[PDB]
Amino acid sequence: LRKVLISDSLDPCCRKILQDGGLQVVEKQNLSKEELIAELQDCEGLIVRSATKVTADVINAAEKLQVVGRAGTGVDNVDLEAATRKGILVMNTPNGNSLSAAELTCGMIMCLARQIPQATASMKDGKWERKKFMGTELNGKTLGILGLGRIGREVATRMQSFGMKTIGYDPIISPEVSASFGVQQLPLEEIWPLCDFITVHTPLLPSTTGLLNDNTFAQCKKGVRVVNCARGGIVDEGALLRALQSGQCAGAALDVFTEEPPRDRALVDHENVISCPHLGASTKEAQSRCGEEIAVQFVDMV
Amino acid sequence: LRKVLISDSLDPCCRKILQDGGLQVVEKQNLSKEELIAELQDCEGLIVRSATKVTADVINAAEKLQVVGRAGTGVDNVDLEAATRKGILVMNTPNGNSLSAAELTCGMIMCLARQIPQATASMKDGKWERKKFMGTELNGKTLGILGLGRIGREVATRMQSFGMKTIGYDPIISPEVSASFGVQQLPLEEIWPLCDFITVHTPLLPSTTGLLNDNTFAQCKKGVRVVNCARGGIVDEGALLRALQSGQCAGAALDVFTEEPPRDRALVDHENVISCPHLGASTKEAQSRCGEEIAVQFVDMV
Ligand SMILES: COC(=O)C[C@](O)(CCCC(C)(C)O)C(=O)O[C@@H]1C(OC)=C[C@]23CCCN2CCc2cc4c(cc2[C@H]13)OCO4
Ligand SMILES: COC(=O)C[C@](O)(CCCC(C)(C)O)C(=O)O[C@@H]1C(OC)=C[C@]23CCCN2CCc2cc4c(cc2[C@H]13)OCO4
Repeated sequence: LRKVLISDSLDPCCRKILQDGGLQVVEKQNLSKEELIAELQDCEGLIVRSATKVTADVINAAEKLQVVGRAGTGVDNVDLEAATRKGILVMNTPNGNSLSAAELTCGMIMCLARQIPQATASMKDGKWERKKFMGTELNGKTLGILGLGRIGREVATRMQSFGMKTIGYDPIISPEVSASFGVQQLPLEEIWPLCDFITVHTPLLPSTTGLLNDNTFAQCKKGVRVVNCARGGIVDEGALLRALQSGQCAGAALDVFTEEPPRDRALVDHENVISCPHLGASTKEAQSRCGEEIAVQFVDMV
Repeated sequence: LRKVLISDSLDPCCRKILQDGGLQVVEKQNLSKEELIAELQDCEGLIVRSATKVTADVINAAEKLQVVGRAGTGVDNVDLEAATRKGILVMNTPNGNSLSAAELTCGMIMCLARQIPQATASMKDGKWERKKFMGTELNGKTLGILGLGRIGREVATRMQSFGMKTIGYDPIISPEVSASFGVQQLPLEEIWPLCDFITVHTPLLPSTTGLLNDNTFAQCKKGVRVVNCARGGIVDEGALLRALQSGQCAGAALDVFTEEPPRDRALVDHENVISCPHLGASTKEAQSRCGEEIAVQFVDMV
């Protein structure tokens, strides 16, 4: 039985089910550079959240090893050429967060539709302006969804109920299967001029790094509103800021950013932009089930 | 009757349909309190919504007018007893807002869940507070809709897509027709202990003035989250203000108020409270979509 690290915030259900096979770990990560000489030197695995941006060296500094794995979304903190030193894989939990990012993005569609945070943020500033925050309805406006995996198909089944026409594009996914979850499929060329909203749930990829750039925004007709609760970057943040600045983008909702604590501050400060600190998988719920699924697909191989 | 005024901001959507059914009218709004008796001592009809409410007596000093009309749910601007017994009665717009208030309410449910405005206001203040807004899922949580009808049944079907078990209570509305949009019906007695969220759009009535008070709060779950996008009062603003304090109601979303611009500011400021200045009905989809009906039930009199 080898014993590992809770190298980040994770619901203690995680550790209890992690151990009732024979395998615990220490209750912390409050740290950063020079106290993480402690969790080094031993261990075989690691169980994080991601605030543990494991450096180029601190996966090679625990050379007691074979694999690691984190409860949630991707790994936005591991250089894995600098991760896979010997026999490494990293297990992730791509199914557990599936439902709650869908919840987050539909909430962001509705806010993009109305401007709910802007209106209360200055109501709390003490102002009764029943004239500036006049929104648009969702039913009958046209939504476009790029990529169509778990999350997007859940976003879509949730949002065609509001009366929205759902189109999209996934290269692999048949037009037949998109139709069989009510999202029409297109080549991107026509997906732009047809849309009142655009959300994406695309992974960060070269095909998709900045897959909404100055051209796509030049093809969507005026005032479209982009939501991004996927990976930071899939919307060209400068190009997005430009479309925002003049009329091409009525508003935009952004859960992720190219630089994760974004030190670029032009977008969030913008009037038509609504924000969140990567709350995509942030429910007591979602972290519960990804901690379980990591700590079972971990505690039962080898 | 073939002379009219819209004493309010009006999408000419109304006036155009008004005209060749047989009725000419003038385009002002800006108006004082006691001066549209000049504009309306020589014409007969009137269409208001909010601005410069039709008084109790601007029925007694405008010795012409005989029918009136409001773009919106209910009438929060006409003294209806001082209308009825001089032989004036009111056509209003009960159909236009149902869909855009239903949508707004579902947005406010989502924000209560995942704290989208609360998270954005500190993104805009430049703080990455990724653990204060660890929200809740909708899927599996149990929703309550007090009073059903237009907005209630549309909120119910819209919110069933998220996986919520949605119950409610309307006395008139059939238990058999209760089901026809998937809301079970129970008396409040049992609907309290059952709820993670509760929505309201019930009319203002002594039957319902302060229908959520310190008593109701003593029976539902704890940390329950209520939205009220109906009339100001149906939730006791003082009683709710206290409920927040105890964790008995974790969060709350309010579109309307007992006052108007409330000189009371205790609730609006609460970190776990989200707001908007009566935006329930404010998209010109819906607003002009009311402009159609008011000036057709006018031109379906002549
Ligand atoms: C551009 O090519 C694609 O979009 C196909 C693909 O998006 C990606 C293939 C699956 C993996 C993640 C293994 O690459 C997919 O099938 O789903 C991914 C998938 O596995 C099904 C995981 C992802 C990535 C972020 C969100 N999420 C869950 C499912 C989902 C839903 C989406 C979405 C992406 C995802 C991915 O955009 C449209 O709505
Ligand atoms: C306390 O008992 C009730 O709630 C009954 C009643 O809410 C009002 C009875 C219907 C009338 C207005 C004709 O009395 C109703 O049936 O709906 C009203 C109704 O007719 C269906 C008109 C209303 C009034 C304001 C909003 N709107 C649309 C429908 C609706 C939806 C609701 C709601 C109220 C309304 C009303 O509570 C939460 O979900």
